Amino acid sequence: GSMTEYKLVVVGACGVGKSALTIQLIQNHFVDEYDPTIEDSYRKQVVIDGETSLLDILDTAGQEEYSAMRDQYMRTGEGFLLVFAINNTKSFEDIHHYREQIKRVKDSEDVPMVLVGNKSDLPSRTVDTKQAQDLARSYGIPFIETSAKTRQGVDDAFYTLVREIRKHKE
Ligand SMILES: *CCC(=O)N1CCN2Cc3cc(C#C)c(-c4c(O)cccc4Cl)c(F)c3OC[C@H]2C1
Ligand SMILES: Nc1nc2c(ncn2[C@@H]2O[C@H](COP(=O)(O)OP(=O)(O)O)[C@@H](O)[C@H]2O)c(=O)[nH]1
Ligand SMILES: [Mg+2]
Repeated sequence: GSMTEYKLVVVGACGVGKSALTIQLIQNHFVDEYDPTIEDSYRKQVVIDGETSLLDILDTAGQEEYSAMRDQYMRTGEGFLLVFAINNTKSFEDIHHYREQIKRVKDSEDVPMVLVGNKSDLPSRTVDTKQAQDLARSYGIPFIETSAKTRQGVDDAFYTLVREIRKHKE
């Protein structure tokens, strides 16, 4: 029957859990060693607020920043997940650079994004919840705490981005 296809892109520094968040959503698996240069897309059909949704998720990786292939996925991308790790201060600081780069390639100021603080299962936190929420408010986007290990917030992160895209359409 009726459904909506959503083109999603996951971006963030090395080792934050981009690949782990994608594989956890798609096949309920926590991957320990996913090759950091492997940049693949994964499809998943899910019901979100009683609407059938076809998620198409690009997991960015260690490849050239400005190849025709990445430009194509960035230009077609409808929503962005801005991922940092809550035990990695530099990955959180880097969120500023990624948001502006997304705005620049999308040539717009209203691009649907969600801020995702991943590895929420780790005690050795260095980015407190308040700091992340401050950053999220400064950009007018929601913030979701997630763990690819425990599955906490994984569904919520992707489903919230879908809701953000819905708002942007109307
Ligand atoms: C460990 C390797 C890995 O997972 N990577 C490599 C580093 N990369 C950083 C990154 C940088 C930029 C930039 C500039 C973008 C990007 C590009 O290339 C074009 C348009 C918009 C944006 Cl945000 C990017 F997507 C990434 O992805 C994260 C990360 C992945
Ligand atoms: N404890 C914990 N480890 C994680 C989590 N997400 C990813 N990792 C680990 O961090 C490492 C880097 O993950 P990966 O998904 O490859 O990061 P990427 O470079 O952003 O794609 C891997 O060993 C993962 O098992 C998480 O939520 N909790
Ligand atoms: Mg990866």
